[PDB]
Amino acid sequence: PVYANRDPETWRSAQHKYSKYISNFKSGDGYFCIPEYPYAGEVECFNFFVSDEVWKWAQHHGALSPKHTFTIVNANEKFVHYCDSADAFIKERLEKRGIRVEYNTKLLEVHQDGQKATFINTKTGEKSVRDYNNLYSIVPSKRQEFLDKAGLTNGNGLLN
Amino acid sequence: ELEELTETHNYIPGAKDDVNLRGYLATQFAWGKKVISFYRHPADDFKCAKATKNMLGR
Amino acid sequence: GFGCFSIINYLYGRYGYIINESSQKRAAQDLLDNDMAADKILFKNRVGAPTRPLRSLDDMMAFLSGSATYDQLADYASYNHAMDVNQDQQAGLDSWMSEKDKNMVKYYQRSLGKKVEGI
Amino acid sequence: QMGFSSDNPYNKRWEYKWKHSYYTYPRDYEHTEVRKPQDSKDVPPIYFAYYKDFVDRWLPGMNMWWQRRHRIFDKFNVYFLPGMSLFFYQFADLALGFKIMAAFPLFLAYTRIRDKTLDPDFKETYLRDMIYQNPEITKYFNEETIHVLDYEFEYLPGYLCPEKFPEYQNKTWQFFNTDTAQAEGFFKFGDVESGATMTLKFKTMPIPGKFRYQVGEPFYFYDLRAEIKCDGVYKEVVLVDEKESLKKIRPFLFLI
Amino acid sequence: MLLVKAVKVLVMGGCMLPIAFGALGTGVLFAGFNVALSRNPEETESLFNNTLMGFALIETFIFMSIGLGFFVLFA
Amino acid sequence: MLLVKAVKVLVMGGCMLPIAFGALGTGVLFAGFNVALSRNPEETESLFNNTLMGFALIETFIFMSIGLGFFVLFA
Amino acid sequence: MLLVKAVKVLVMGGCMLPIAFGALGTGVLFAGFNVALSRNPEETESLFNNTLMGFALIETFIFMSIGLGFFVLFA
Amino acid sequence: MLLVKAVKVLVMGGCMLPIAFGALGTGVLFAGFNVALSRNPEETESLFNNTLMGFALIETFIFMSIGLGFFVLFA
Amino acid sequence: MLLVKAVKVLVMGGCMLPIAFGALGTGVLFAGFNVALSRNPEETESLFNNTLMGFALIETFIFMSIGLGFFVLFA
Ligand SMILES: CCCCCCCCCCCCCCCCCC(=O)OC[C@H](COP(=O)([O-])OCC[N+](C)(C)C)OC(=O)CCCCCCCCCCCCCCCCC
Ligand SMILES: CCCCCCCCCCCCCCCCCC(=O)OC[C@H](COP(=O)([O-])OCC[N+](C)(C)C)OC(=O)CCCCCCCCCCCCCCCCC
Ligand SMILES: Nc1ncnc2c1ncn2[C@@H]1O[C@H](COP(=O)(O)OP(=O)(O)OP(=O)(O)O)[C@@H](O)[C@H]1O
Ligand SMILES: [Mg+2]
Repeated sequence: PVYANRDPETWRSAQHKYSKYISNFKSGDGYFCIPEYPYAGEVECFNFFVSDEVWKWAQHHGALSPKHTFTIVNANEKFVHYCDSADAFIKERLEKRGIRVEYNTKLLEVHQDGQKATFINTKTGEKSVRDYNNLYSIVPSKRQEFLDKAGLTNGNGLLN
Repeated sequence: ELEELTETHNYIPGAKDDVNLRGYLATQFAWGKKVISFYRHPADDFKCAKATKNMLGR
Repeated sequence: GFGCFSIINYLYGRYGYIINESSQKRAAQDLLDNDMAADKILFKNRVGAPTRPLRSLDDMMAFLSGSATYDQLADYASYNHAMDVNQDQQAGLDSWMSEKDKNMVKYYQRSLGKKVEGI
Repeated sequence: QMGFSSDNPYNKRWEYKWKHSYYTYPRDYEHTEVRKPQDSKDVPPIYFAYYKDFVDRWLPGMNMWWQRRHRIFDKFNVYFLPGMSLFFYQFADLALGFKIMAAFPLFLAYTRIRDKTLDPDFKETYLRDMIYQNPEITKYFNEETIHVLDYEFEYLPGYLCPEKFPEYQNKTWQFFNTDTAQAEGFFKFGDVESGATMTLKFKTMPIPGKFRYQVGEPFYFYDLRAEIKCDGVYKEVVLVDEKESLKKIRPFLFLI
Repeated sequence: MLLVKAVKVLVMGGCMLPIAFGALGTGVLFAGFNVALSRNPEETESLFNNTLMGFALIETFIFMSIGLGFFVLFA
Repeated sequence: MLLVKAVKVLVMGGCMLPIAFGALGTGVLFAGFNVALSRNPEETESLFNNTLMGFALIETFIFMSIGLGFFVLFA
Repeated sequence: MLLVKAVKVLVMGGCMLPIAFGALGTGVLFAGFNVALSRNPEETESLFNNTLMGFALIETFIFMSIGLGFFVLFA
Repeated sequence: MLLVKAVKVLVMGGCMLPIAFGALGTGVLFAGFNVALSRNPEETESLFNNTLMGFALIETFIFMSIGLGFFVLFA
Repeated sequence: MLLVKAVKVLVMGGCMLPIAFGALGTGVLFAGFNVALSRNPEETESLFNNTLMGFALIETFIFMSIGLGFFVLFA
């Protein structure tokens, strides 16, 4: 039940695991992880508003167990960095819906055997282990050295 | 033996004979040359049926 | 599905006039207004048959927009005798017609069971 | 408990499964001993074939529905479907579509009553494959030397404890179901080679699998225990523990 | 009025055109199936499956038009 | 009235259109059978059994048209 | 009567359409028989019989049309 | 009026013409898919996908035609 | 007036003729792609791109007709 933001290149045309993140969430603890900025897919990959509406139906007719947990693990402090109006709207709507969030925490490791997810609070440096049953994460980015060795990037690793 | 076949409605000749030589002699020039399967009853029906994503059970 | 289709088909039979009776009354008088206009502009020969609907464009539309225009012309073309007379006229045999000869088609329509007045 | 049971003494756990090729029913029930010619009645009475079909096929079928009648007393079968049938039955003379929409909810009720009253059948081949893979059991039991002494498997009545299974506290699900669809039972086994006996207790529940709407396994052993007893050794094997299984998978909550 | 009805019944006749192409379209699909079979008769299963599936889509359009026919005939 | 009748019969003539295409589709189907047969005659039975099956579906539509033909002619 | 008879005889002319497609289906069939014969002449008689056999399925539609033709021409 | 109305329903019938060609076009596509498969059945999934894709594009035209039909029938 | 208006609607239906041939042309192109693909599947990407391009050019003529249709319908 580990899902991501893009499909690997090994999947053929007959694999549709990407579409089972929202459908196959019958029970368990769900975690939507966001990596540390800068990352790709800031707003075009936020699907925690459609899942809530689809999972609100599952609780109505019993498809989704009542003892489930969905929390948004955002490594960053704000969802939209360069737009306060949008980020304020998101955090406002997330609370209106009833979703819980945890800031300064980023996914670190995933155990495929026992379904263990190792998180770490960058603010306190305290890492924890949490059982998961439906895990979604936006693929984290990484700065390329050939752009830093040439003295082009600035700080984070973006072009100056 | 002939009564047992009649009372069990095994009225297909040579069904309970391992070597239905009489059936082979009658089918030497038959289209679709075949003999009755062993212990075949005229009432048994093993037909199956399934539904698939494609039509006609394919 | 058959239950719903068989039901709405009944409601549209029992009810239905609540929403379409206006379009039926509209097409009723409309079917009479265009018919009345056809008799005004149409070539009727010595018998009541529109034999020249292609005389002009307006005649073609008046003939198509009518209800009885198709019948008066069809019942005339189906009467073998009236067509035998026309075949004689084309060859050069023609004369005057009495009031009884003018209604030769009305007698033919009545025989079929049509309701025609003015014999 | 086995719902379909005739006066036949043999093979009670297979009576509903076995499809005989008889044109009619045998004159007498399967003999448990060699009897005398005068113990049985020659040329059984007239209309005997019909009497047997009623007491061997009809009656035990109604005893099944009566034994498990508590599983069909839901507001959907009791009030909704009969009420839906009466609403269209008042207009049955107007058209045919009303006769259909009035009989459909009755055919739907029969189907739910039919499937819910059947004896709960788990995939027994999956089970034996599971125990014969355990080494602690194969030490004393083998399929070529094992025999059944007792068998019990029946649905659990009513809703369960609303702390271990909070799923069933759903008013929408309760409208369609009065039972849980879970079953509990045991297996009394014996091995004629080693002389060992064990009681294989198990609890089942329906679970979802690999799909969104369809159930994966209607009888999933979330608790499977074996209390083995031998000449002078008593063992307790735990093939499936409920504390570890209920944390990974939850029931299905059948509707309709 | 009467003519519009006369055209409606005519449009209903036009539905027999796909019926003609469906016959030709069917003979072609089964013509290739024969040749395709003779070239590699080991794979009867897959080829045969694709035949009927293709046939389904072919006839699907046939009855689709027939449905469209009766529709315009009464609507 | 009499006009729609003249159209009813006119449509009934159109039913002979598939009757034409069915003939063409046959010559094509049997042509593939010959080539497929000359290609691998050892597998005749399989190639053959599939031939008539296809043809059965072909003229089935032909009969189907005649059905609609008489329908519109009398319905 | 005479008006409908005019379209009746006209419809009878439509029956000459399969007569055309049946000819084309024939020219195509014997073409496949010839080319297929060259590739494997060892089974000449087999191909030959299937050729004429296929042709019989062509005149089927032919006679069917003419039958249906004279029928509506008088029914 | 009624004349323009007669053409409206008449065009509505013409939409069944692509339905005929869509049927024929489908048989040809699958006939090739069969032959394309018997040649190299190793690419079932690939050839199979490419087949249905092309077929999907055909239904686009089919639905497009019908859409044009009702539109012109009321506009 | 009403006559020319009727012809305008009639020509609007004529646009469905390229739609029919466009559907048939699609099946033909993809059939050639399928067979050409099974023969050399290593370069599917090349053949695949050329396929969709042709299909686009086909719709080009399709849209041209529809454009031409509405044009004469109002001009
Ligand atoms: C007057 C008294 C009453 C008489 C009643 C009827 C008598 C019937 C006599 C028995 C013959 C019955 C014919 C069965 C076909 C036998 C041939 C065969 O199997 O085909 C093999 C044939 C021939 O294979 P072959 O290898 O054996 O022979 C080849 C022939 N040569 C050598 C010349 C090439 O091959 C096939 O596979 C064709 C398959 C299609 C067969 C078509 C069968 C259609 C009939 C089945 C439906 C009938 C059910 C009716 C039920 C009615 C219910 C109300
Ligand atoms: C207001 C009046 C009430 C309505 C009247 C309804 C009449 C119902 C009885 C007549 C219908 C009989 C149809 C049977 C058709 C199917 C055959 C069959 O029975 O299968 C049985 C089957 C038997 O099993 P099986 O046939 O499916 O498979 C058996 C498998 N082997 C062979 C291996 C054992 O069981 C059932 O179908 C479930 C029980 C259904 C019970 C049928 C209705 C009983 C009604 C009881 C109350 C009637 C009260 C009236 C009496 C008053 C006093 C006189
Ligand atoms: N693989 C199969 N293929 C075709 N039909 C099947 C298949 N499996 C079952 N069926 C049909 O479905 C019926 C029920 O299957 P089921 O597995 O529940 O029987 P079972 O006796 O309970 O097996 P078990 O003893 O393992 O519990 C079967 O009697 C059979 O008619
Ligand atoms: Mg079982």
